[PDB]
Amino acid sequence: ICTTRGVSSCQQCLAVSPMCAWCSDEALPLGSPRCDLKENLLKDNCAPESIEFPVSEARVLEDRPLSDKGSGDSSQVTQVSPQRIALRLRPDDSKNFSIQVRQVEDYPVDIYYLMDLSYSMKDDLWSIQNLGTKLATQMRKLTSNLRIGFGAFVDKPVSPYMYISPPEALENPCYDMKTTCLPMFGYKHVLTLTDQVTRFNEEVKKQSVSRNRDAPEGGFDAIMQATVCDEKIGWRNDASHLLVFTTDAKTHIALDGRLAGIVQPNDGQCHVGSDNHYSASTTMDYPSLGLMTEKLSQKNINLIFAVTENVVNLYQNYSELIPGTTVGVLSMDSSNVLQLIVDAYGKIRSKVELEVRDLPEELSLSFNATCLNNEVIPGLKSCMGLKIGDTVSFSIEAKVRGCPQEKEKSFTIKPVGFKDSLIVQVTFDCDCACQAQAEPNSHRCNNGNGTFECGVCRCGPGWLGSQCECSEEDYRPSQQDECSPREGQPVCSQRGECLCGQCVCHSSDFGKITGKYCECDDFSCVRYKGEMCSGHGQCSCGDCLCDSDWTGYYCNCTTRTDTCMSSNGLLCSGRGKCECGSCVCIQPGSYGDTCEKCPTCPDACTFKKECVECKKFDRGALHDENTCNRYCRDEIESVKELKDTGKDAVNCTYKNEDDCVVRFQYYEDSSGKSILYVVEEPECPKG
Amino acid sequence: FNLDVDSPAEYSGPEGSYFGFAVDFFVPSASSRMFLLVGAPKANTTQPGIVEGGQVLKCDWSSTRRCQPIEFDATGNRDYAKDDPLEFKSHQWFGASVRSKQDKILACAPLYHWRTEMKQEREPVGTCFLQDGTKTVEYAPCRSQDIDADGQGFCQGGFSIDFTKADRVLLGGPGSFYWQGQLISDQVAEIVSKYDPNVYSIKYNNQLATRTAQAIFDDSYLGYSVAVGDFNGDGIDDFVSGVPRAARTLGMVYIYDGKNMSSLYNFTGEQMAAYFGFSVAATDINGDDYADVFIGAPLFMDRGSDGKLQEVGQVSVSLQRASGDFQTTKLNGFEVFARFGSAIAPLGDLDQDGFNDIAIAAPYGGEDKKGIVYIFNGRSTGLNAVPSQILEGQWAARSMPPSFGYSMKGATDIDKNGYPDLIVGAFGVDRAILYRARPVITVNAGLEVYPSILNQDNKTCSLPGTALKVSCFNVRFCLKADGKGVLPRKLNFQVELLLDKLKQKGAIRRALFLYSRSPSHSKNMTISRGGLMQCEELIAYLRDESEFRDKLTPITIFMEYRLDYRTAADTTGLQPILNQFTPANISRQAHILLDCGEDNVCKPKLEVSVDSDQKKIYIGDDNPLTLIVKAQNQGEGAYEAELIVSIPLQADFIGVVRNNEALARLSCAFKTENQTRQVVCDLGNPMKAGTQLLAGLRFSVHQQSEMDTSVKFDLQIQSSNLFDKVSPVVSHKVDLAVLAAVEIRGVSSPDHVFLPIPNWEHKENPETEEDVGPVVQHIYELRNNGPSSFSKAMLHLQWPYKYNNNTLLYILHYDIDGPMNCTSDMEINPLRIKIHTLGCGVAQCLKIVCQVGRLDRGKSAILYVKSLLWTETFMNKENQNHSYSLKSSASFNVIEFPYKNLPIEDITNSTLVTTNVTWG
Ligand SMILES: *[C@@H]1O[C@H](CO)[C@@H](O[C@@H]2O[C@H](CO)[C@@H](O[C@@H]3O[C@H](CO[C@@H]4O[C@H](CO)[C@@H](O[C@H]5O[C@H](CO)[C@@H](O)[C@H](O)[C@@H]5O)[C@H](O)[C@@H]4O)[C@@H](O)[C@H](O[C@H]4O[C@H](CO)[C@@H](O)[C@H](O)[C@@H]4O)[C@@H]3O)[C@H](O)[C@H]2NC(C)=O)[C@H](O)[C@H]1NC(C)=O
Ligand SMILES: *[C@@H]1O[C@H](CO)[C@@H](O[C@@H]2O[C@H](CO)[C@@H](O[C@@H]3O[C@H](CO)[C@@H](O)[C@H](O)[C@@H]3O)[C@H](O)[C@H]2NC(C)=O)[C@H](O)[C@H]1NC(C)=O
Ligand SMILES: O=C(CCCCc1ccc2cccnc2n1)NCC[C@H](NC(=O)c1nc2ccccc2s1)C(=O)O
Ligand SMILES: *[C@@H]1O[C@H](CO)[C@@H](O[C@@H]2O[C@H](CO)[C@@H](O)[C@H](O)[C@H]2NC(C)=O)[C@H](O)[C@H]1NC(C)=O
Ligand SMILES: *[C@@H]1O[C@H](CO)[C@@H](O[C@@H]2O[C@H](CO)[C@@H](O)[C@H](O)[C@H]2NC(C)=O)[C@H](O)[C@H]1NC(C)=O
Ligand SMILES: *[C@@H]1O[C@H](CO)[C@@H](O[C@@H]2O[C@H](CO)[C@@H](O)[C@H](O)[C@H]2NC(C)=O)[C@H](O)[C@H]1NC(C)=O
Ligand SMILES: *[C@@H]1O[C@H](CO)[C@@H](O[C@@H]2O[C@H](CO)[C@@H](O)[C@H](O)[C@H]2NC(C)=O)[C@H](O)[C@H]1NC(C)=O
Ligand SMILES: *[C@@H]1O[C@H](CO)[C@@H](O)[C@H](O)[C@H]1NC(C)=O
Ligand SMILES: *[C@@H]1O[C@H](CO)[C@@H](O)[C@H](O)[C@H]1NC(C)=O
Ligand SMILES: *[C@@H]1O[C@H](CO)[C@@H](O)[C@H](O)[C@H]1NC(C)=O
Ligand SMILES: *[C@@H]1O[C@H](CO)[C@@H](O)[C@H](O)[C@H]1NC(C)=O
Ligand SMILES: *[C@@H]1O[C@H](CO)[C@@H](O)[C@H](O)[C@H]1NC(C)=O
Ligand SMILES: *[C@@H]1O[C@H](CO)[C@@H](O)[C@H](O)[C@H]1NC(C)=O
Ligand SMILES: *[C@@H]1O[C@H](CO)[C@@H](O)[C@H](O)[C@H]1NC(C)=O
Ligand SMILES: *[C@@H]1O[C@H](CO)[C@@H](O)[C@H](O)[C@H]1NC(C)=O
Ligand SMILES: [Mn+2]
Ligand SMILES: [Mn+2]
Ligand SMILES: [Mn+2]
Ligand SMILES: [Mn+2]
Ligand SMILES: [Mn+2]
Ligand SMILES: [Mn+2]
Ligand SMILES: [Mn+2]
Ligand SMILES: [Mn+2]
Repeated sequence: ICTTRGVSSCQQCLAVSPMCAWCSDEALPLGSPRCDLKENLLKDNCAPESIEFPVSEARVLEDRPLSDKGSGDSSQVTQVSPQRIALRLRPDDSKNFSIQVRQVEDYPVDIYYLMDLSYSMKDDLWSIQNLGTKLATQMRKLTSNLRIGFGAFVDKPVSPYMYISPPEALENPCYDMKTTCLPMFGYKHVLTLTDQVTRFNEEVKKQSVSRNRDAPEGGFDAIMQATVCDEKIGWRNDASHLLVFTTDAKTHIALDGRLAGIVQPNDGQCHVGSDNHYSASTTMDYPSLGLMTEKLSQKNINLIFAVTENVVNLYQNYSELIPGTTVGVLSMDSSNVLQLIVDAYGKIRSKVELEVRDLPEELSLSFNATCLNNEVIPGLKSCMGLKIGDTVSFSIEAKVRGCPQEKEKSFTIKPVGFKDSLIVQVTFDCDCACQAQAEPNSHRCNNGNGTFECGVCRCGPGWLGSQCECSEEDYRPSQQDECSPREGQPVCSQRGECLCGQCVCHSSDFGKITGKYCECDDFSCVRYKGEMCSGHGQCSCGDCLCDSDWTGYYCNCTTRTDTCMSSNGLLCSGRGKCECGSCVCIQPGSYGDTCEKCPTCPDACTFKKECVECKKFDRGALHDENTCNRYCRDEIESVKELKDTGKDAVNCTYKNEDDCVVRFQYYEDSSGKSILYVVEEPECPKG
Repeated sequence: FNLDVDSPAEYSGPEGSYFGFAVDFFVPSASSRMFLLVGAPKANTTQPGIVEGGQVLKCDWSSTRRCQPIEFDATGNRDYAKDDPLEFKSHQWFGASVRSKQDKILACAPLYHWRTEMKQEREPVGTCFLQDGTKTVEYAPCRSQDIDADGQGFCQGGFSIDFTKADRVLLGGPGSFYWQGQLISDQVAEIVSKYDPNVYSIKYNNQLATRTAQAIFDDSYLGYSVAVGDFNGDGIDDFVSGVPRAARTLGMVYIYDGKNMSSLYNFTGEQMAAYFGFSVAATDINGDDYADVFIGAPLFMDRGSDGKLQEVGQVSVSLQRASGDFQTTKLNGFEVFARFGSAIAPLGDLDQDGFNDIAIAAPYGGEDKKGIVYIFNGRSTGLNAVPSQILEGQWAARSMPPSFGYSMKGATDIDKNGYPDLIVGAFGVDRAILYRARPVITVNAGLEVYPSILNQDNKTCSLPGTALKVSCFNVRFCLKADGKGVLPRKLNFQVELLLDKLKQKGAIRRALFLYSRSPSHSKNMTISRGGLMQCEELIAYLRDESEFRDKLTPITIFMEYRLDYRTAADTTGLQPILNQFTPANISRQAHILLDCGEDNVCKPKLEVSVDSDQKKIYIGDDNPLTLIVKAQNQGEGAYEAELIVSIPLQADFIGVVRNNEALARLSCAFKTENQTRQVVCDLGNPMKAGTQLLAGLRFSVHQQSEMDTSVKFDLQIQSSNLFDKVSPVVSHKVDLAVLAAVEIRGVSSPDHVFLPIPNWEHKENPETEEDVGPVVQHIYELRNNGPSSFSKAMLHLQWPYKYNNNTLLYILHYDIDGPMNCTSDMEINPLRIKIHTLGCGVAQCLKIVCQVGRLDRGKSAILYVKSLLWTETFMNKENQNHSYSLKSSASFNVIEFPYKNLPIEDITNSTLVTTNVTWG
């Protein structure tokens, strides 16, 4: 190909394949110097710097090195590299590039404490009177530049949420219960982010709880305003952002405001004025999960759900819909936030997932992720279970379907929550540079509209080729050949009825026919469930051009891996491959949508001793592969006597390569982590 | 598809009054006129001291576009004492819901507040007003003596309302009993006859009402929306209501019996906070006279191409079968943040095709986030998931979203055009639009060629210009049209004829009309509605025998016809519209006589052959099924030859074979039009003599009925020739087969027990599960991986109970998982304890035999055997220091399959599980 079936004119000779090429002549060898491949066009003639064979590039325009510490005047912490690549693609071509992301050791951290202040939070507001400076000492071990702030919320200050009567209850909603609580508020911002941790403890204990009627409280109103008011709250664009949501009750979701007569949809805009109160609280509905997801991602905000046990399962299933948000069990008196914040920051800094913004739909992106030492995981744009200081790499591929004249759009690739990003400037070249020649349409090829293209002349009604017009019978066939590229059978694709030395493809209906021999067409592709290219790809001459995120001959194989993801995080539970968004279990006896079910598999004892041997004896498999403390995230502590405490525990025994009997225990905690108690002094043969 | 969008009816109200928040038709029995009921809460009224009480305006279709408020209340706040109001009525949102039976209008104010008559309070109880002619009663079922938030004080009754087929109202209050929700149903007669202006809390007889429930149901918002329909055989409309916050904000939809208010069915959402139940509707969308349920989740998030979550909203379509549980599909929105399922409005039968149609509205989608409304036509097979027409709001966004589509009402023919119409309210711009349906015309046309085979040497027509005989033929184009509803009598069509459409834009045309001397012609036709397929004739002549040189290429006669806007009803430009799926063009083909023999007719001899490359089709999975065909024409040329591959119900044709040069590519197509499924393939036009074609057609069989033995394939060639136009119908079948890869796996947990056991002592009569020994677990799984399923199997476990009169592995208990019963030939756990190689051979054996039921592909069956290592027998005297391998085995035998009348012939295998006890 490129030698037939594609030589019509440039600006279309390139759209056949990234292999073809065009030419001027300075002469005109008739011969067969068609739209042929280079090194075949570079076999005959026409190479005085006239090839018109553009190659696709991935030139980087800026790649600063990855920093080691996120502190100080060696500015531009640069957690991502490179930072800007120029991408230049020809039609139906693709180029690949890489990107590295690092969890820098000492990255500034600001924590905004967003607290529910309904009456059940009275005990909580007390036990956090000094948990600001207590938090300073703890976070200081992970970041030298720490900021904190405070914000509070109750609910929409309107009926049926607010205590509206008697009139003496607007100043004391705790009126009918013989006590005092200050009037309720929508969302209150008290302290903007500051590095003075005592300034935090001062603002607390200046606060007091309020009272509400209905159980659900409007905190999504506060979560939204704390995210998009980055000016008012003072998020450092160079800092890891933590928003701590502390509540002990259900939440109001979007469209709940209809009962209060609030039907204006939430806009993701800031409405906290100089009075530090959410002014639009009574006039605007609650935000939807989709809007919160959009704005949390745009502002690089990590949402931490610090909720009580009675409602922890609820916010868990909420976090599954707001990816990147972690939930934490909170004690009834908020005596647990300090440890809960640290445990949350560790979870956040443990993952890295790439997101794509402003991607032109004309091209698609593939991802092969390298999270471990050197083992690459195809089809993944995220790495799990990392510790600060690690660095992971992703290889990316961008391929265009045809190519428009969009005027070189650009898009962004970056991880969630990070300020640093890779900006990719796309640029399409879909035509030779010779079609600007200023020889408009003229002499040598039938003054009757003629033309002069890059070296041919696509005449008007009858384009003889270098001459013109066997338009109606003028012929008495004088070039009746070359119209069947075997010349022993009907002379056309059997559609077109060759005349003029240019088979005029007839039967222009039910699609469109093209090709020099009319070999090509639409609607000649394959079907999967009855739809052409499964309704997921263009049909280009019997071949499907799959849309973005579709592969395979039938364009029925997804590139998605989310339906391959399990409740543990690993796709197919490490027991099978993920082909076309579905698992293909490899371990014998395993099955299920994520290969999670395997009742005939070995017990946990066989899987956890692999960790006891490499973490406590520095040997055995899982240490030769240097995967020991990436898979063995369990907490191990050599102890004695296995003191029979816990019912969700299993005691395991085995004989190591030293002929000694090792004994340990495995214990999990209700959505908490797991611990292995290894008995010191195993039983060895006597002297 | 037939809704007019050129000149719809424009209605507007005072700005800031949410004019259009609720809409409905008004069809009184005492008049021939019909009106629009447009609710406008926040509208100011002449009510003394009431700020933004709200209105419900009556707008007429009289073309004056004038709206007049309906006098419902006209009063201020009644007093509980001097300077102590009983009601408040300001910002009450009167008009947030408006519905009307034939002559009665019901409007509610869901934010009406009440003093409670006991303590000074302001509780949003809500009130309604039922008007019939001149009398106006007040219906406030939630304004009872059950006052506070644990009662009905925040019920906001009238949040949603509806009428049943027999003068019964369905009222929803989402605030009753700490926002659990409540449905209240009252007879319209009771509402009017028992009304007393001197009684604020009225008891009604025959009042149906849901009651309070456990606190775990709080904050569910039952009664957020309401619809009526029959879902048992009683013939009485039942109660449908959305509960968008029920079940941890998954959203639920309750259906209550319209007779005793007992629960009938439940629907549950799939995604939290998606507000499953914000909108509900009930209509028979399938023409089966069974009401079908529609549920709206405007904030539902689906997965895009990338795989991320995007908020587009989805609508749950639940068809009702006469047996009970529903057949439910889904339907997702098309834009993000558009809130697709915000309003679901039944449209009656918009196109009068015999099936009812429905409309779903995205009030924040489209251009500039103006509001979109999608029309969906009903079919026999249910609801056509592909929208048929998009209605786009035309009004800008002054202060808040125009919200075009937030409220809709249809199924009422406001004109007499015989087609129901539709009202859409914006309320963001305080407007309401009435779209009128245009009548549908179904037109069928025929095309004939006298004759279809032209003979150049048969010049019989004399050319008009010069007296020369030319080979000619006739072209007849007929036209018959008709339609239901108000229509014109004589319709104007504009038809266009094209001779030899294939050769176009550069070619020799080869055929011109006789007098026109042109390859094209036009005729202004006019026909009447009832039948009368009027026709017109024109003579076309073939070009001279030596002027085009192209034979063997059919001369395609092409007709296309359009409609002229001349004939519109007296409704000021409500012009009709052709049927959606009908072709506005038709083509016949004439062939020049060539190589048809001395008989001057082409008689072909067509022959179909199919060999059996594929042999077996395994039941249970889709299989590659390729048939290689051999179509040949050992006769004179065949005009318009086609291979007719009539397939069975399980065929699902896919593609043609390219990778072979032995078999040539073919242009095929799948089409099911008349009572049949089949695949058509072009074999040549014309298919000339000889022409031995090889081609492959791939398929994938989805087997049927589990009792068939073969699949049918009938082939034959067809052609437009007069004689011998077809080939004999050759048939080829492949046999269904049974393949079931059944396997059995086992595992021990643990597989090792190191002696001695720590902290172990000898109790000569123990019952602890701790005095016996460690727990040794044996798991056996029987799994049927194969495509075909089996119906009955046996499983035989061989357990090494004892060895020389003392226990080895004392079985405590065994559990089952799956379709399997088991029985032990010895009493398991006879002591009533509570929570080298030793096989069932050289040792004493305890058998557990199991009977297995039906196991399909993904399903399996598992036996858990929880035993105890009898430590006493080891370690004591005879087995002091010796390693023993306790061995148990399990075999299975598949005896029956659900595929009788088909070969099975066996399935059997076995495996063993070992538990090694050793001394460290
Ligand atoms: C469609 O989906 C709906 C969504 O849930 C389904 O609705 C629910 O059905 C439940 C079962 O029908 C029903 O629960 C029944 O309530 C009765 C009566 O309740 C009580 O009376 C007392 C106050 O008047 C209290 O009883 C005790 O129980 C509560 C908690 O259980 C305690 O906390 C209290 O202090 C009190 O001591 C309750 O407040 C309640 O009002 C119960 O008798 C039923 O129990 C049944 O089983 C128990 C044993 O578990 C038996 O002893 C007893 O004889 C009953 O047979 C149920 O709990 C829910 O109220 C109802 N929810 C709503 C909103 O309607 C619906 O069923 C479903 N329909 C279909 C067709 O699928
Ligand atoms: C996309 O569509 C194609 C064609 O419809 C699908 O191909 C069919 O896939 C099956 C296997 O998945 C191929 O083979 C047969 O299945 C058995 C199952 O055990 C397998 O063992 C054999 O190797 C056997 O070939 C089949 O040839 C292939 N083509 C057909 C049936 O025409 C493809 O799976 C679809 N892909 C997705 C992701 O949906
Ligand atoms: O959860 C809720 C509402 C659910 C109640 C549970 C229920 C009760 C009865 C029912 C009857 C029928 C069935 N369903 C019922 N369900 N409301 C919390 C508001 C909170 N306040 C407080 O709980 C308190 N405030 C004060 C003030 C002074 C002294 C003590 C206290 S205790 C704040 O402010 O957010
Ligand atoms: C991810 O890994 C795959 C490995 O298959 C890369 O794909 C190539 O495609 C063929 C098709 O089978 C493979 O056999 C070769 O290993 C690759 N072709 C080559 C190297 O010419 C894919 O490119 C990788 N993606 C990224 C973004 O690196
Ligand atoms: C109905 O009339 C009231 C009269 O008060 C209007 O309310 C005033 O609107 C101005 C600004 O538009 C506010 O500053 C006042 O506070 C409003 N008055 C009250 C009592 O709140 C109201 O806008 C009118 N409604 C409509 C739909 O026209
Ligand atoms: C010769 O050609 C003429 C062209 O019209 C043929 O005439 C007509 O045949 C059709 C049906 O075949 C009739 O409906 C017309 O009425 C005929 N027109 C006449 C008789 O003037 C005629 O049949 C052809 N005869 C041959 C080829 O032998
Ligand atoms: C397992 O034992 C049950 C108990 O007899 C068998 O019975 C099924 O259910 C009822 C009794 O619970 C019987 O009257 C039915 O005839 C049985 N139905 C089915 C589908 O089995 C059951 O058959 C046994 N299962 C097997 C696989 O033998
Ligand atoms: C493409 O392959 C890898 C991506 O997997 C990339 O790093 C490399 O630079 C590319 N190589 C070529 C020859 O394009
Ligand atoms: C949360 O979701 C899980 C599944 O994701 C489900 O099993 C559980 O019941 C849910 N619980 C709540 C409280 O929503
Ligand atoms: C672990 O071993 C000790 C010592 O025998 C025992 O008391 C305890 O019950 C064991 N734990 C479990 C979970 O069986
Ligand atoms: C309710 O009505 C249905 C039919 O109308 C009947 O089957 C059922 O027994 C009745 N029971 C109650 C408690 O109303
Ligand atoms: C004729 O009808 C077909 C649909 O049947 C349509 O695709 C085509 O555009 C129409 N006009 C033609 C073929 O000239
Ligand atoms: C038990 O001993 C046998 C002896 O052949 C051995 O094959 C088997 O693997 C052992 N069981 C284990 C290691 O679980
Ligand atoms: C086991 O008991 C049986 C009981 O009949 C006896 O015949 C046999 O001799 C005993 N075997 C041993 C080894 O004690
Ligand atoms: C038992 O299973 C094995 C492994 O699948 C197989 O090789 C063998 O042929 C089977 N035996 C019988 C009798 O089916
Ligand atoms: Mn609260
Ligand atoms: Mn609340
Ligand atoms: Mn508390
Ligand atoms: Mn009923
Ligand atoms: Mn139905
Ligand atoms: Mn219809
Ligand atoms: Mn109408
Ligand atoms: Mn003949």
